[PDB]
Amino acid sequence: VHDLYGFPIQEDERRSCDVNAEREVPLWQHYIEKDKLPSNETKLKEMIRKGVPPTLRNWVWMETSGANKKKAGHAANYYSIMVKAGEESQYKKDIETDSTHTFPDHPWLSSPDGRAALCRVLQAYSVHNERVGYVRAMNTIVGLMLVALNRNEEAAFWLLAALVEDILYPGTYSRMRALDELIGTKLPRLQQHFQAIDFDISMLATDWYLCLFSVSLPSETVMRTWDSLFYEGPKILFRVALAMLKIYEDNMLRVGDAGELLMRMRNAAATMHQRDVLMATAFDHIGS
Repeated sequence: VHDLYGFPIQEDERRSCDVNAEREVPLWQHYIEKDKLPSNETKLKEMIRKGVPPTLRNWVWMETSGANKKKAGHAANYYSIMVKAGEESQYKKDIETDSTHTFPDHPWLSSPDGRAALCRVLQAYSVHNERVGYVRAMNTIVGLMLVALNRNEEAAFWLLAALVEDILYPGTYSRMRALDELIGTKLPRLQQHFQAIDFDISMLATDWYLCLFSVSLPSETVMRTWDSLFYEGPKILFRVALAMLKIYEDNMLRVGDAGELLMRMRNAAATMHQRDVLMATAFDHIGS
């Protein structure tokens, strides 16, 4: 069985999320029809928190992330100049090799055209922003961006720029405080438990953060995190991370070994299909 975006992958969880998405359709249709997002920022934040329709993610993400504004502030041939320039990126080979073990099973991303597209975007970005260059985390991010953006490489390039340059803090990709605090405040049983087994949350959440959940969660669940990330900013990362720990807390407390807990939570995270409950839990304000 595959998900919406074609990744092979509870069935009730996904049906519930699809039916709830269907409820929002007439509201979103009104806006794309008028070719304008809601003026009311409170209303817009609420809508985005409930999930952008997949078919509108290019429309909404590219605007709320600021990628449209960045694109428009460069010449129209800019991406193509960067693609050509990236042909001699210092990172070309690393980018290529990092693709021999990412997306093994996606039918298009594992195709020659999909590999080439992903490489073009990353090599382009690596010369555009030489200070950042390329890091492995960006491979699966751009891969999911390509799939969510209907294989639009230039869109993916400008969304990646918005993310790295404007949304994430500077230095994110150069050579957790919040989450550990939140665990101690909101999940005191879990904190005692992590201390007792000497579990370092950064072993789990490092990839969560650097890869923006893209190697951790089912793709449709990831995109809901991205919906709010591209509108509200990077606090979404620790809010969703805490929500994951809240949701699987009962599960973790019965595991008496740090390595075991890591494997079990990675398995749990990989089948987190209830994207509605994940986001609603991330924003619930329980404990405030």
